[PDB]
Amino acid sequence: TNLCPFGEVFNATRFASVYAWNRKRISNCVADYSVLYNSASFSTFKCYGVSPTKLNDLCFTNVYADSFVIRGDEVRQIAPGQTGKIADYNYKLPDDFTGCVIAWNSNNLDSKVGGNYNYLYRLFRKSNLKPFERDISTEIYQAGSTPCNGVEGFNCYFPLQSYGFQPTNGVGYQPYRVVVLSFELLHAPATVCGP
Amino acid sequence: QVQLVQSGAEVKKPGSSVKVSCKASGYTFTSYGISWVRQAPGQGLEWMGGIIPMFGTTNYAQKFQGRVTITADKSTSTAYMELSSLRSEDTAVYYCARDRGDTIDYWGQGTLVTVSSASTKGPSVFPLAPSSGTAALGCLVKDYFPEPVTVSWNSGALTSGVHTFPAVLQSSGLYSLSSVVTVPSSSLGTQTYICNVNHKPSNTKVDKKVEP
Amino acid sequence: VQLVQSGAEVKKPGASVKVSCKASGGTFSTYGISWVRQAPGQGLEWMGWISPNSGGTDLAQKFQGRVTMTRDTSTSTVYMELSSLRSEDTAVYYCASDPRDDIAGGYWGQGTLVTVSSASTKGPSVFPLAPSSKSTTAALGCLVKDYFPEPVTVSWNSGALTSGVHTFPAVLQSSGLYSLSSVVTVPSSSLGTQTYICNVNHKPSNTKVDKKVEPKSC
Amino acid sequence: SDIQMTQSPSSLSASVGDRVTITCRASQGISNNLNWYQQKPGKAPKLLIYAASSLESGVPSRFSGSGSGTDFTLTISSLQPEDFATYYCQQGNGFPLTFGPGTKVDIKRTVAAPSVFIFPPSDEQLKSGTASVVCLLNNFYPREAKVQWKVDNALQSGNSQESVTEQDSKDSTYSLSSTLTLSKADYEKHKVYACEVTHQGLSSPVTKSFNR
Amino acid sequence: DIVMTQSPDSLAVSLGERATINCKSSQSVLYSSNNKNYLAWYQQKPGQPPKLLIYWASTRESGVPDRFSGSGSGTDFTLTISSLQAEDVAVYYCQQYYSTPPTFGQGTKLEIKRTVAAPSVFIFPPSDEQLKSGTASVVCLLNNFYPREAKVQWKVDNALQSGNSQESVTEQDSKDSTYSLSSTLTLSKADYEKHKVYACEVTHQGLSSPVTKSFNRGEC
Ligand SMILES: *[C@@H]1O[C@H](CO)[C@@H](O)[C@H](O)[C@H]1NC(C)=O
Repeated sequence: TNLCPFGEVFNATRFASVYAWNRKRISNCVADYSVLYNSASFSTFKCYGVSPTKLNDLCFTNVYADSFVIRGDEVRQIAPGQTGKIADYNYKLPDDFTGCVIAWNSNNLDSKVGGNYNYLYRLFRKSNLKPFERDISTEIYQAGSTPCNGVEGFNCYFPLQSYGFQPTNGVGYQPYRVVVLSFELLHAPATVCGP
Repeated sequence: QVQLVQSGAEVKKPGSSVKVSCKASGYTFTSYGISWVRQAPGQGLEWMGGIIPMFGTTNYAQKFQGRVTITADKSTSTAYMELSSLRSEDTAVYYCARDRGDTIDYWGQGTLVTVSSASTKGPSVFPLAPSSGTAALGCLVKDYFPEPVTVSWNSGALTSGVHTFPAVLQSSGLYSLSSVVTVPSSSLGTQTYICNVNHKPSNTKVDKKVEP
Repeated sequence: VQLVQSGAEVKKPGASVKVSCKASGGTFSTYGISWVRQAPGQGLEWMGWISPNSGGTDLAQKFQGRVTMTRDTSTSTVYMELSSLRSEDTAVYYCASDPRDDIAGGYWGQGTLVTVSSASTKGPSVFPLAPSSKSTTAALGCLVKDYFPEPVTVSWNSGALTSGVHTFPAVLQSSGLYSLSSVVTVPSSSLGTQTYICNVNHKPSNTKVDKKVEPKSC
Repeated sequence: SDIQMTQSPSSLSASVGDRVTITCRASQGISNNLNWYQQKPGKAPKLLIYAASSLESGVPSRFSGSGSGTDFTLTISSLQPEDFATYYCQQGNGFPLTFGPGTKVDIKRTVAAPSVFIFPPSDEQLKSGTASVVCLLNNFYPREAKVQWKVDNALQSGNSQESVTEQDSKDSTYSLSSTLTLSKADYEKHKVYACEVTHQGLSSPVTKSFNR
Repeated sequence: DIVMTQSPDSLAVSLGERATINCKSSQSVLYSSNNKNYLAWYQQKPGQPPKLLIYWASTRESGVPDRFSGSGSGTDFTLTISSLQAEDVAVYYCQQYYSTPPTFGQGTKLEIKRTVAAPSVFIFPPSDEQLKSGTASVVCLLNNFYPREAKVQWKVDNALQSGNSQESVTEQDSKDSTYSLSSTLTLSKADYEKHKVYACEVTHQGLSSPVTKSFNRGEC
């Protein structure tokens, strides 16, 4: 019985932005969650709808892994029923969530000399994101009452903004890699279990 | 009024690298993204990569890392897609296109990139002959590396019933093409038929007669 | 976090002015940078908006043909040109920040004042003002006349006398030259105790003249 | 894990004035992030409809898109001569960007059987290099056809390079060209070569052959 | 073309009182999607660029005292200062960013209100060095008076002068909350040579009667 490639998402040399959060499908393997909970390398390991102790000796049909990078101050927003620029516009979680959230510091990897301005985030949307929805649209946002046919102007700006991610930053503005596991059991055989 | 102009078609040897340029105009650069997709001969569209000139962030397809690098020059309104260590599978026409977030609304002319092991060589045409209502005859060119090749038959006079096919690349071989024409069987021995083939890359015109 | 504009300059009708608005301590690209002009003694008149990190402009109809907003080559600045200058274009031009960006608090830049007038650069003529039939506290001052362009700066006793001094705003004469008068109230007991001098300075013409005011016998 | 896009049908044939409806499906839900593109042979794709529901500037009103989640349909009010081309659907909801297989559209015509001919190699190539037997179909409306290349009573599928022309501008008929390649020493192994063709307009299969 | 009209054009409020500045837009400034009024308030002291203090017509910019407060909705907006001070004496503009282009108000110049103060009038004849020049000019001075409303008319040999005097008023002093005015009468030295008596009749509310300070040409 092959193990789950979890070191494939947690040790993924590159991560994605929040407006384009990568999604992995994990199945046909055995996963040891007790190793990840006691790793002491994650600053935040919060679970919803599932007891992490009882999570190891449990089975699911398909588990999704969403990975992205945010500010330290915005790790609070990756949770069910949150409000903010991330939860409303970047990555939303459903009220009936049955998956965990795992975040850790990544200053050495995602912040270099002179800054690392390659991670982006959504700043404007005409409506809030639905649960597990993604929006990568670079359509200029109509902040005012005057329309704009995809042309920059007053009250019409680019909806994407880059993080600073300087090495000598504060913790709340430091790069933090976060992976959200989704535990879904549909009408299918359970194939991801633990020891 | 949006308009994108790409670089000219280039021929590269296997293992070498190519750099396709794309100059955008008619709209506000840096306010839109720019993407690249390639279309192999007779196949679908395969996304290469996407880059946003606002922040210079580049995202590539699943397995094009270490091979493709897309850059953008905001001052010149020009985006450069570069693919290295090219092989025969990568031969295709690459399209530059203004990339909004969830759609692509304006497409460029495209740039054909041919990467094959052989070099330029003049075509060798072989005549087809009919025997034993209408009849069919034609010509057949072979052993030519550059794709562009034209046929004119009786110097443009023979234009009804002529069917020039698309060229196909033989296994480990230069491209191959055949031109045919349908003509009544009673007029077979009366009027002469000759196919005029002009291969501009080799600059060699060849005329060949057809008869039983 | 602040915006520093270019130095004030003067031009003749039909010329071109280019005002540079440099943003220090970060960028204002999240909400852009706008230009607002204010005629002396009038209200605020919007002119246009520009994106500093990317480019692209948005202009008002009254300036569409004359204004030219330019992105920086480097150093994170913003430029703005105005051609076919009229006499009504004489005003102070500010580069404003959007009210709703919290990255940098609502702060504009020191307005680059441009003045369009046919009159050439000229130095001021300074005439003393004599104290006499006055007082209860005698009042004296100085008169500067026929100077262009504004601004001018006057001081009393080389900055020693700072209380009770009133410097008045200048007025443009029909010849195209400004002229103002600055006064000060001093106790009538100190007329023979301490002398007074007015130091006016015209930076455009680089003229510094000290006028010794002497009280009259009557 | 990426996301794959599928379309249906693979190939459709209609005529002017008809109502054509194409479908598109995704692996995972993409909400309103599907776009439709029209590509004609030799030219670049054009954005027909963005967000799977809204019309793009410069596109006639007869084009209409619909769908949500994973199921989307593109419909045309009435077909026009300029509407005959290949159509694609793409997802703009995630990375990497992926397209569909494609859907070709040609103009409808009465079923026509293909006139089949067979050609021997001329003596001029045999001195230079072994050439192939050329069996061509002509003027058949349904492109669906299988060119069977035979020797003796057996069926050899070693090499059969099929080259097909686009739908003709005048009579709306296709033409197929296939070349069975063998060597000159191999050309003497049997010396009888029969071309077999299956088509929808034929009551029974038709075999063309020549000896020596 | 959204016109912003403030009322009143000028306001005078005593120290420690409350100042209310009204602002009415051409059309509603709230949006249907987000019920936020796209209205802002600005303060501009005469020396430097304006400073933002209220945006969204209620939320205060950080760094300003609690005296200022944004209020109103729709097309009616009021700026309210709880206790007027000497430092926040400036012209205030209301500006909307609801539609393009954004437009400001005409402005409301706020001044401190104090008790009536009479102006001490002074008169300065043209200098000898100015008389040696081409032309000469006479200076009449008004000092330390609160109501800027004051008409001064030059009288030369009992003849009313007009069209040649240019009035000039300084900004309100921060300490005593008073103004000062200088009327400048300019004419040729030959015209100044002909007439003898030159005066400036000054009229003001604090003055029980028009005070006239006069001089003769042959004086010192
Ligand atoms: C990542 O790699 C380190 C060592 O390079 C290993 O200790 C760690 O467990 C890996 N992460 C996984 C397997 O999730």
